[PDB]
Amino acid sequence: IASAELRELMKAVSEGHYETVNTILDKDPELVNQYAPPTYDSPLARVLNKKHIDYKMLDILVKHHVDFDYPINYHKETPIELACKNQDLQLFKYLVQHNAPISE
Amino acid sequence: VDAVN
Repeated sequence: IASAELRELMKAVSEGHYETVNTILDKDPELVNQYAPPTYDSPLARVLNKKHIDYKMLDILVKHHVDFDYPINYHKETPIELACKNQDLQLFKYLVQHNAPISE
Repeated sequence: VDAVN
């Protein structure tokens, strides 16, 4: 399994604990982009996994230097690939405005 | 990046 610290962060993200997540990432910034193949579970995956995305939580991850270049689910989809699969222009636009890469 | 597991 992943570290207790990463599991603690991911739980706080899933639970919508904005202030706790902010504090964890202030104190332990290197957690922000840690992902676990083959599920690709990660702080970001906990946000993007949801049919209705919590953009406050996504903004918090962005403030703490989350990136959008690694896969975010067990399909090995990047954030942009997920947006494409879901035909979600809201997510597409957010990702583009945050320099997310687009695969070929 | 890939987490230490």
